[PDB]
Amino acid sequence: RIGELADKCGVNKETIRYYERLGLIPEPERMYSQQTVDRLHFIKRMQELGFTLNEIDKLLGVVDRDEAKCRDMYDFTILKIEDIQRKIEDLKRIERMLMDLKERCPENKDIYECPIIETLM
Amino acid sequence: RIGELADKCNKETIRYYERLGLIPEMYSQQTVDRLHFIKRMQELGFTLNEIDKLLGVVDRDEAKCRDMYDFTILKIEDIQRKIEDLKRIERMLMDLKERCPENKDIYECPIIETLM
Repeated sequence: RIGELADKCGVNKETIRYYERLGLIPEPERMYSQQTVDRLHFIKRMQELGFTLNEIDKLLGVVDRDEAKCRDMYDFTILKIEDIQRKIEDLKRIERMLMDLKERCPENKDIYECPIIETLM
Repeated sequence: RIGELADKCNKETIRYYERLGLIPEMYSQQTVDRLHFIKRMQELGFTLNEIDKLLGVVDRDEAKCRDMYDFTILKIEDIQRKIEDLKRIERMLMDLKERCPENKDIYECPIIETLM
Protein backbone atom coordinates (compact mmCIF):
# COMPACT_ATOMS: atom_id res chain seq x y z
CA ARG A 1 0.00 0.00 0.00
CA ILE A 2 3.07 2.22 -0.38
CA GLY A 3 1.81 3.58 -3.70
CA GLU A 4 -1.62 4.62 -2.44
CA LEU A 5 -0.05 6.11 0.68
CA ALA A 6 2.36 7.96 -1.61
CA ASP A 7 -0.54 9.33 -3.65
CA LYS A 8 -2.71 10.15 -0.63
CA CYS A 9 -0.60 12.71 1.24
CA GLY A 10 1.39 12.87 -0.99
CA VAL A 11 5.02 12.40 -1.96
CA ASN A 12 7.06 9.99 -4.08
CA LYS A 13 7.98 6.53 -2.77
CA GLU A 14 11.64 7.60 -2.66
CA THR A 15 11.01 10.15 0.09
CA ILE A 16 8.75 7.71 1.93
CA ARG A 17 11.54 5.13 2.00
CA TYR A 18 13.85 8.02 2.89
CA TYR A 19 11.74 8.88 5.94
CA GLU A 20 11.55 5.18 6.78
CA ARG A 21 15.34 5.07 6.68
CA LEU A 22 15.71 8.24 8.76
CA GLY A 23 13.29 6.79 11.30
CA LEU A 24 10.68 9.51 10.83
CA ILE A 25 8.08 6.83 10.12
CA PRO A 26 7.91 3.36 11.74
CA GLU A 27 8.36 0.05 9.93
CA PRO A 28 5.03 -1.12 8.45
CA GLU A 29 3.51 -4.56 9.06
CA ARG A 30 3.80 -7.30 6.44
CA MET A 31 1.11 -2.16 5.58
CA TYR A 32 1.13 1.63 6.08
CA SER A 33 -1.91 2.31 8.28
CA GLN A 34 -3.80 5.62 8.58
CA GLN A 35 -1.51 6.80 11.37
CA THR A 36 1.38 6.59 8.92
CA VAL A 37 -0.61 8.83 6.57
CA ASP A 38 -1.28 11.44 9.26
CA ARG A 39 2.35 11.29 10.41
CA LEU A 40 3.65 11.65 6.85
CA HIS A 41 1.33 14.61 6.28
CA PHE A 42 2.70 16.08 9.51
CA ILE A 43 6.32 15.70 8.36
CA LYS A 44 5.53 17.11 4.92
CA ARG A 45 3.60 20.19 6.08
CA MET A 46 6.06 20.90 8.90
CA GLN A 47 8.87 20.79 6.35
CA GLU A 48 6.83 23.11 4.12
CA LEU A 49 6.49 25.62 6.95
CA GLY A 50 10.25 25.93 7.45
CA PHE A 51 11.01 23.21 9.99
CA THR A 52 14.09 21.01 9.52
CA LEU A 53 13.92 17.20 9.49
CA ASN A 54 15.89 17.15 12.75
CA GLU A 55 13.37 19.35 14.56
CA ILE A 56 10.49 17.30 13.16
CA ASP A 57 12.25 14.17 14.41
CA LYS A 58 12.65 15.74 17.86
CA LEU A 59 8.92 16.48 17.93
CA LEU A 60 8.02 12.98 16.72
CA GLY A 61 10.14 11.71 19.60
CA VAL A 62 7.38 12.93 21.91
CA VAL A 63 4.84 10.86 19.96
CA ASP A 64 6.99 7.73 20.13
CA ARG A 65 7.83 8.46 23.77
CA ASP A 66 11.57 8.53 23.11
CA GLU A 67 13.15 10.01 26.23
CA ALA A 68 16.53 10.54 24.56
CA LYS A 69 15.46 12.94 21.81
CA CYS A 70 13.00 14.66 24.15
CA ARG A 71 15.91 16.04 26.17
CA ASP A 72 16.01 19.83 26.64
CA MET A 73 12.55 20.42 25.14
CA TYR A 74 11.99 23.70 27.00
CA ASP A 75 14.68 25.73 25.21
CA PHE A 76 13.64 24.14 21.91
CA THR A 77 10.04 25.24 22.41
CA ILE A 78 11.17 28.75 23.36
CA LEU A 79 13.35 29.16 20.25
CA LYS A 80 10.73 27.75 17.88
CA ILE A 81 8.01 29.90 19.47
CA GLU A 82 10.07 33.05 18.97
CA ASP A 83 10.84 32.15 15.34
CA ILE A 84 7.26 31.25 14.48
CA GLN A 85 5.88 34.32 16.26
CA ARG A 86 8.04 36.70 14.24
CA LYS A 87 7.16 34.74 11.09
CA ILE A 88 3.44 35.01 11.89
CA GLU A 89 3.68 38.77 12.47
CA ASP A 90 5.52 39.29 9.18
CA LEU A 91 3.01 37.17 7.25
CA LYS A 92 0.10 39.06 8.81
CA ARG A 93 1.50 42.45 7.80
CA ILE A 94 2.20 41.10 4.30
CA GLU A 95 -1.38 39.82 4.11
CA ARG A 96 -2.82 43.20 5.09
CA MET A 97 -0.56 44.73 2.44
CA LEU A 98 -1.87 42.29 -0.19
CA MET A 99 -5.47 43.07 0.76
CA ASP A 100 -4.74 46.81 0.65
CA LEU A 101 -3.33 46.26 -2.84
CA LYS A 102 -6.41 44.25 -3.82
CA GLU A 103 -8.82 47.03 -2.82
CA ARG A 104 -7.07 49.46 -5.17
CA CYS A 105 -7.99 47.22 -8.10
CA PRO A 106 -11.23 48.00 -10.00
CA GLU A 107 -12.28 44.33 -9.96
CA ASN A 108 -12.60 44.58 -6.18
CA LYS A 109 -15.81 46.58 -6.68
CA ASP A 110 -17.26 44.03 -9.12
CA ILE A 111 -19.62 41.38 -7.75
CA TYR A 112 -18.81 38.74 -10.38
CA GLU A 113 -15.12 39.14 -9.52
CA CYS A 114 -15.65 38.06 -5.91
CA PRO A 115 -13.46 35.06 -4.89
CA ILE A 116 -16.12 32.49 -3.94
CA ILE A 117 -14.55 29.04 -4.44
CA GLU A 118 -10.98 30.09 -3.56
CA THR A 119 -12.20 30.56 0.01
CA LEU A 120 -12.33 26.84 0.77
CA MET A 121 -9.38 25.65 -1.33
CA ARG B 1 28.30 52.43 -1.35
CA ILE B 2 27.67 48.84 -2.45
CA GLY B 3 30.05 47.75 0.31
CA GLU B 4 27.97 49.54 2.92
CA LEU B 5 24.82 48.25 1.22
CA ALA B 6 26.38 44.79 1.53
CA ASP B 7 25.57 44.95 5.23
CA LYS B 8 21.93 43.91 4.96
CA CYS B 9 22.44 40.32 3.85
CA ASN B 10 26.46 40.05 -0.57
CA LYS B 11 27.70 42.12 -3.51
CA GLU B 12 27.21 39.44 -6.19
CA THR B 13 23.65 38.96 -4.95
CA ILE B 14 23.16 42.72 -5.30
CA ARG B 15 24.50 42.70 -8.87
CA TYR B 16 22.24 39.71 -9.52
CA TYR B 17 19.22 41.65 -8.28
CA GLU B 18 20.29 44.62 -10.41
CA ARG B 19 20.54 42.35 -13.45
CA LEU B 20 17.06 41.00 -12.71
CA GLY B 21 15.86 44.59 -12.39
CA LEU B 22 14.93 44.12 -8.74
CA ILE B 23 17.02 47.10 -7.63
CA PRO B 24 18.14 50.26 -9.50
CA GLU B 25 21.75 50.62 -10.68
CA MET B 26 24.16 51.44 -5.07
CA TYR B 27 23.79 54.49 -2.84
CA SER B 28 20.42 55.16 -1.17
CA GLN B 29 18.40 54.46 1.98
CA GLN B 30 15.39 53.57 -0.15
CA THR B 31 17.54 50.97 -1.87
CA VAL B 32 18.44 49.59 1.57
CA ASP B 33 14.76 49.30 2.49
CA ARG B 34 13.92 47.70 -0.87
CA LEU B 35 16.78 45.20 -0.57
CA HIS B 36 15.70 44.26 2.95
CA PHE B 37 12.20 43.80 1.55
CA ILE B 38 13.41 41.44 -1.19
CA LYS B 39 15.53 39.45 1.27
CA ARG B 40 12.85 39.00 3.93
CA MET B 41 10.19 38.26 1.30
CA GLN B 42 12.43 35.50 -0.03
CA GLU B 43 12.89 34.22 3.53
CA LEU B 44 9.12 33.92 3.94
CA GLY B 45 8.62 31.76 0.85
CA PHE B 46 8.06 34.26 -1.95
CA THR B 47 9.73 33.63 -5.32
CA LEU B 48 11.84 36.22 -7.15
CA ASN B 49 9.17 36.50 -9.87
CA GLU B 50 6.47 37.30 -7.31
CA ILE B 51 8.66 39.85 -5.53
CA ASP B 52 9.48 41.34 -8.93
CA LYS B 53 5.77 41.66 -9.71
CA LEU B 54 5.15 43.37 -6.36
CA LEU B 55 8.06 45.75 -6.93
CA GLY B 56 6.49 46.47 -10.31
CA VAL B 57 3.95 48.56 -8.41
CA VAL B 58 6.66 50.60 -6.69
CA ASP B 59 8.36 51.25 -10.04
CA ARG B 60 4.97 52.10 -11.55
CA ASP B 61 5.39 49.42 -14.21
CA GLU B 62 2.05 49.05 -15.99
CA ALA B 63 3.03 45.84 -17.78
CA LYS B 64 3.77 43.67 -14.75
CA CYS B 65 1.00 45.37 -12.77
CA ARG B 66 -1.49 43.57 -15.01
CA ASP B 67 -3.69 40.87 -13.45
CA MET B 68 -2.59 42.12 -10.02
CA TYR B 69 -6.05 41.26 -8.68
CA ASP B 70 -5.87 37.48 -9.20
CA PHE B 71 -2.30 37.57 -7.88
CA THR B 72 -3.51 39.22 -4.68
CA ILE B 73 -6.33 36.68 -4.30
CA LEU B 74 -3.93 33.75 -4.74
CA LYS B 75 -1.25 35.06 -2.38
CA ILE B 76 -3.80 36.12 0.25
CA GLU B 77 -5.36 32.66 0.34
CA ASP B 78 -2.00 30.86 0.49
CA ILE B 79 -0.61 33.14 3.19
CA GLN B 80 -3.84 32.85 5.19
CA ARG B 81 -3.54 29.06 5.19
CA LYS B 82 0.09 29.44 6.27
CA ILE B 83 -0.87 31.83 9.09
CA GLU B 84 -3.56 29.47 10.43
CA ASP B 85 -1.18 26.50 10.39
CA LEU B 86 1.62 28.47 12.07
CA LYS B 87 -0.69 29.78 14.78
CA ARG B 88 -1.72 26.22 15.61
CA ILE B 89 1.87 25.01 15.62
CA GLU B 90 2.70 27.85 17.98
CA ARG B 91 -0.08 26.82 20.37
CA MET B 92 1.26 23.26 20.15
CA LEU B 93 4.77 24.40 21.08
CA MET B 94 3.27 26.41 23.94
CA ASP B 95 1.45 23.29 25.13
CA LEU B 96 4.71 21.33 25.11
CA LYS B 97 6.45 24.23 26.86
CA GLU B 98 3.82 24.37 29.60
CA ARG B 99 4.25 20.63 30.08
CA CYS B 100 7.88 21.21 31.13
CA PRO B 101 8.96 21.70 34.79
CA GLU B 102 11.12 24.70 33.87
CA ASN B 103 7.92 26.48 32.84
CA LYS B 104 6.98 26.88 36.51
CA ASP B 105 10.43 28.24 37.39
CA ILE B 106 10.94 32.00 37.60
CA TYR B 107 14.62 32.00 36.59
CA GLU B 108 13.74 30.01 33.46
CA CYS B 109 11.46 32.74 32.10
CA PRO B 110 12.54 33.81 28.57
CA ILE B 111 13.02 37.56 29.13
CA ILE B 112 15.71 38.36 26.55
CA GLU B 113 14.22 36.10 23.86
CA THR B 114 11.17 38.38 23.78
CA LEU B 115 12.70 41.26 21.81
CA MET B 116 15.28 39.33 19.76
